[PDB]
Amino acid sequence: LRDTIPDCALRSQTLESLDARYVSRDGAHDAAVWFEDMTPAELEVVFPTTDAKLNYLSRTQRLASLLTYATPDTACVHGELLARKRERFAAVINRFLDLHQILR
Amino acid sequence: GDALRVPFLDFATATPKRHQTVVPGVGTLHDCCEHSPLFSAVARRLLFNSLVPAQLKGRDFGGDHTAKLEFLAPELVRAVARLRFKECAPADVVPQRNAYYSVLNTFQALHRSEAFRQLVHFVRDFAQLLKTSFRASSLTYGTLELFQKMILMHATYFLAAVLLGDHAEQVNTFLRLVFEIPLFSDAAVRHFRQRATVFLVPRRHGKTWFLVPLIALSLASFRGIKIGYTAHIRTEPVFEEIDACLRGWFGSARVDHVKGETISFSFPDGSRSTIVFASSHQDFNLLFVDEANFIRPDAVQTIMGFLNQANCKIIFVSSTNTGKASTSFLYNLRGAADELLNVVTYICDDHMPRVVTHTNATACSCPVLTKSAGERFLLYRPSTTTNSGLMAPDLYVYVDPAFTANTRASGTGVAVVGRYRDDYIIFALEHFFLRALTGSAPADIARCVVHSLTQVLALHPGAFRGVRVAVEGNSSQDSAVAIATHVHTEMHRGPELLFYHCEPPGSAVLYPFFLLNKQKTPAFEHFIKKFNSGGVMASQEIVSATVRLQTDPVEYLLEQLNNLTSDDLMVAVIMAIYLAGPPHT
Amino acid sequence: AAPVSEPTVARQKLLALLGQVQTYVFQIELLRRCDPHIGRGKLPQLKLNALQVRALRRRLRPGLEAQAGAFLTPLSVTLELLLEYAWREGERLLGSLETFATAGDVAAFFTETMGLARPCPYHQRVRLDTYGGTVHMELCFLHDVENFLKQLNYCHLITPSRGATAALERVREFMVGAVGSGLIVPPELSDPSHPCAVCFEELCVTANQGATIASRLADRICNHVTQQAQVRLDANELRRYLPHAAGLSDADRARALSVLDHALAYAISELQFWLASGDRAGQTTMDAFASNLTALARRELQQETAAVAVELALFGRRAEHFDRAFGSHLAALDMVDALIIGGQATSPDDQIEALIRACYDHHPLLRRLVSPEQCDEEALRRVLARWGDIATQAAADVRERRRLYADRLTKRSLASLGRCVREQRGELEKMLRVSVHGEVLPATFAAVANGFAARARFCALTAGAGTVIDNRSAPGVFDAHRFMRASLLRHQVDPALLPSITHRFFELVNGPLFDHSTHSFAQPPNTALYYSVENVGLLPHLKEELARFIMGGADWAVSEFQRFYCFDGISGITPTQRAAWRYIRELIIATTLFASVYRCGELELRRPDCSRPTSEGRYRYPPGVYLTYDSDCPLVAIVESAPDGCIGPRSVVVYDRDVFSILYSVLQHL
Ligand SMILES: Nc1ncnc2c1ncn2[C@@H]1O[C@H](COP(=O)(O)OP(=O)(O)O)[C@@H](O)[C@H]1O
Ligand code: BEF
Ligand SMILES: [Mg+2]
Ligand SMILES: [Zn+2]
Ligand SMILES: [Zn+2]
Repeated sequence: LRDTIPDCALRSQTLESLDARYVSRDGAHDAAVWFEDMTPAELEVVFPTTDAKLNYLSRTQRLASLLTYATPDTACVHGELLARKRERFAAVINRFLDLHQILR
Repeated sequence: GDALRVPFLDFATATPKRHQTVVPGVGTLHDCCEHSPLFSAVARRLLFNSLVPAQLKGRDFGGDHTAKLEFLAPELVRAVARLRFKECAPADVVPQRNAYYSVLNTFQALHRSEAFRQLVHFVRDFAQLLKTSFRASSLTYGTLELFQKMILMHATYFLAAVLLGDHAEQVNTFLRLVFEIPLFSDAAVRHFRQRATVFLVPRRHGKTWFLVPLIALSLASFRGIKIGYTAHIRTEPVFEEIDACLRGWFGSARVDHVKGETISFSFPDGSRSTIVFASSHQDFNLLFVDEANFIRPDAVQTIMGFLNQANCKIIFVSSTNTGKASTSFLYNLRGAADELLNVVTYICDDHMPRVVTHTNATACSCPVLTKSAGERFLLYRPSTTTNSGLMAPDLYVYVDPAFTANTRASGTGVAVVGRYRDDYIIFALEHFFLRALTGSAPADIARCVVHSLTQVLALHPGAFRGVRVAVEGNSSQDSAVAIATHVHTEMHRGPELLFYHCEPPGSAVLYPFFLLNKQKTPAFEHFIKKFNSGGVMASQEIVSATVRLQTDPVEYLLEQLNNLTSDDLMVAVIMAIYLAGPPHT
Repeated sequence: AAPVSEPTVARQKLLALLGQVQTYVFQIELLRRCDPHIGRGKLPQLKLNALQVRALRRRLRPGLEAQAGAFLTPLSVTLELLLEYAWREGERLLGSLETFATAGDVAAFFTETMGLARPCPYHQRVRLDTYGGTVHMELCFLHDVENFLKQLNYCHLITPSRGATAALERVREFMVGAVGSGLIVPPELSDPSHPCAVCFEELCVTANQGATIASRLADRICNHVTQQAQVRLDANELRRYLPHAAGLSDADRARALSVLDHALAYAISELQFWLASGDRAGQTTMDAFASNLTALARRELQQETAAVAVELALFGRRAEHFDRAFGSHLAALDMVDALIIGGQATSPDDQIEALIRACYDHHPLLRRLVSPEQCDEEALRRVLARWGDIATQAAADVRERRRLYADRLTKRSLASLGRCVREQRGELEKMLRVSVHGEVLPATFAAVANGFAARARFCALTAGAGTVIDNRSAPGVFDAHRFMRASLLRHQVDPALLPSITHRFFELVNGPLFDHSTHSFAQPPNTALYYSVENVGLLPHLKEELARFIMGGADWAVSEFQRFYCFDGISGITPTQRAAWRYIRELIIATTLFASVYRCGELELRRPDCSRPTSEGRYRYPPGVYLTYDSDCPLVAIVESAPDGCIGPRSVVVYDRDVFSILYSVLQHL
């Protein structure tokens, strides 16, 4: 039941070499389904909560999904959807403010 | 109950305790696994799939499991049984085991609640009695119609929240499963929890065939809960039928009743739930109002008073006929209400949308612009006189003339529109009717449009650099030209005035009229799309001289628009907007 | 009561493994935005996890392969998607971090990982390949995958098995890229205005005050294929968590808290361009929204400065994540483009509250808004109880029409006002809040693949096990087929049976997705088919030809001699379905007449889409004549299978293309 992290510990050895030498071998038993912890410490001091980490992960996703749609594909129907959604949300928030301005 | 009795599954992990959470059935997982409904809604259903009894999995569900939720191939189970985790942290094994077994003990304690045993004895007994189509079996199928399932959901989701309050989330999920409607937004399931809901079933569709089994099984399963009931003409058939079925599929020694009055079902204890009948005129919790279109006063007072209670759900299941479909007592309620009454109709709003709900009809018994867009349109109007910076500097005016008098289709339509942000806004409307036998119909029409424009100009001074005017010439080219000429001259008393011009076929002349033909379908198509998405609105200070002595101009326009499938104003509005090839000076 | 069935422990192990894989794919979606100088530090952990996923989807690869071919389940589908996407992203992130340290460029690494230069990998083709023509669409969004799956369930009675499996593989290959993240659902593929299959099922069921259901599917945000997850984030977040950080020396932690305490000591300008009606001078709602947004900007900038300072104190390096390495492209966006995306120190709920604390202030209408239940209650109570002159006249009429408009907005239309305000608030919340994912796509994918793989598995499983007496190869089967046809074309339909044909017809024209007739709260096949037919928008001139397709010596002998389930002549999607309906009605009426003339045995006219597997690999196909929807071997009659039920050594079956040949071979064998 020896774990994979205390099995191989050395220099780069590009991933396929490790796959060939350690786990693709048929003589192995394939125990040790223990994953590892990949999130760093410099990313926990500033986002110290799964909620805050998820919010930041969503903010950067919403930004990337704007930078890619801003060689001449020029239609990229996802881009037209993302422009229609923004131009709809703008009008909707403006009318939501204006209506309650009028209700007084 | 099988998935509740599972051992620890040691299952070591690397995430710090400051993040990990305890999902039931499984060990301790990172907090992200509680935010993703992809895994949460699976680890939550494979567990509640054990509380659901074996008589509520379906007709064909598998041997001894809900095979469409818990099925592992005979090769994947043998390849999974050889998977082994880190299995431990000796200083950290005991707390995780304690937490997991504590959550599972909470679940098991939920399994043993008497009030939950009653809800099970209700839903299981109902799905079992329904197998025989509610015959007199002591205890080809009896499929429920749609509303005959909505009534059951309305009763069960209420009595669940009333009898079992300390288990809101768990019983909510259990009922979502048992009705075979999982992945339902909690807004709908919450709507099921409401009281005082109204039904409207057509006769001979089945309302008493389903009520008396509902009444009988809401009596015999639950304990100590009364059940109201009221009708105008003295309920005797339903009462005798309830007596019959209860004495049939339960011990007749248990039922005790006096004719036309309280029926009571016995129990080992002194629970003795009752069906006291209020037809002949405390805590009821059902108050099944069986007829709600024929009530006499001094009998509505008990119903208005029971609304003051917090445990009664007055169900207004009342029949309709379609000869009196617009009941003087309920069909008006659909005006000012929100998720209160649900009609059971097969010929919907229009004269013949029946082909839509045709397949929905019982087998035994054998609008271009959306309303929301119209309500939003009239409901919200932007103030143009104070948001002039949002407007484009061009006005577009379309005149759709009719050159007759003393006719209902003799109205001239005029619209003055512009761009507002990237949307379109109406500044003025006219529905103008020639005085009979005037000598100057074009000038009368011109004076009407000029007066409208002027008012719009005065309300927004300095806003507009251009006004572009189209006079439809389909009716008469000469008469359209005459209108343009009078508009031209009168406006000569700043913004530049430009007319749309048309070079008629075979001609080299550019006339100041507009010919409506090939551009109609694109114009209408674009309008419908824009209007429906909230992109066309009316100015809060919209101008109209001709619609100022009987109805609101926007309300009037909307009545014409709702004929899309006298149209002068609709055409002018749609075409003015379409206009907003180059028109010129 | 001690031993629990081994499948239950295997399912618990699979749930734990799915949770671990989800955690790993969350760490991955984190390291795709972290500084490469830190990705190089976490390189060994990422390599170890990639090795783990590789060695993991080889112990489950034959298992999941056998599973896909036998009754897929939401757990298995979700696990396959997560394992495949985790493998993909692990290999890609490792490659992109090892490409770094050769270029040493951060902006390049971010344009690579976050996919800023990729050529839109969210396009796919299907090529449904039905009979009578092969219709091909293009999956782009998520609701498009949902629509295609519903379309396949609808036209399930024409498409063959292998074509359906090919289309379903090319759909799962797109779901791996879209539903693979399972946590953030990038906005390039989401259109909440499109209601999914469950919005219709929960709009048929909830209240409908008139308002034909086709008129309600236009306002719904559908809230199911992309949920909201309601993330909440405190104000002084890191200061709460810095004293108890992991692996920090007490001296460093103390001086870091000191630097934090010391350092603690949007596009608002573009609001005036918005259409703001009402009074211009004074306390208005647009100025209140501007002040709320300015306060939120102050909070976020303060948090960012504090974070930079504390990182300079603890590690000494101002880390460059995807919001600090692309701050040039950021901080230049408009008001709306900063509202949609933004607030790494706030939450979308904080933006919602900053808007609503500005709208709802100091006011009838708010009472209806806060509690609509009491509003409908009072409604029910009330129901039960019951040039110069031009300018001056313009000012006067605009005055008397603003007054009337405000009078309407305060007195009447309150139903419409409440509904519109609620819908606007919903359209706001669905746009701002963090969409995570939904549980509709794997559910429907499993529900459709189950039916198709079940048809294929029955076609392959009844191959042998006994006599396979075939009637598609015709020695003289004409002689015994025309006789039975003439013997059944003689009697009347006996309309006292139509309430059974009209049900056993919709029980076959239906699809495997919408059960709604085996729920144990079963609804008739009428509604069970109305769901699967109205969801996939059908022409109303076809919806009546479903209901009225049995009300009527022909019309139950429309098949030729050998070509019963054969659409060689016709082409299209509507006429192919019409011929399918003709053939199915013919089979049903033939079975009913055969029962009403001959008393040999029962047929019960079953379908292979039923017979879900038991605890392990057992199917027990009961006796009867099946439909099988296969143009190569449509009718399969199991005259007698076994004492247990499964197709065993004594399970003689009869293949045939010819319905009456089956009805004669059943009689001969029974
Ligand atoms: N889906 C159904 N399930 C069971 N019975 C049904 C169904 N549809 C119609 N029926 C039949 O309709 C009748 C019910 O009529 P009933 O509810 O008494 O009419 P009313 O609404 O006028 O009181 C019964 O004969 C019942 O068998
Ligand atoms: F359909 Be009835 F109440 F005669
Ligand atoms: Mg009757
Ligand atoms: Zn694209
Ligand atoms: Zn939806």
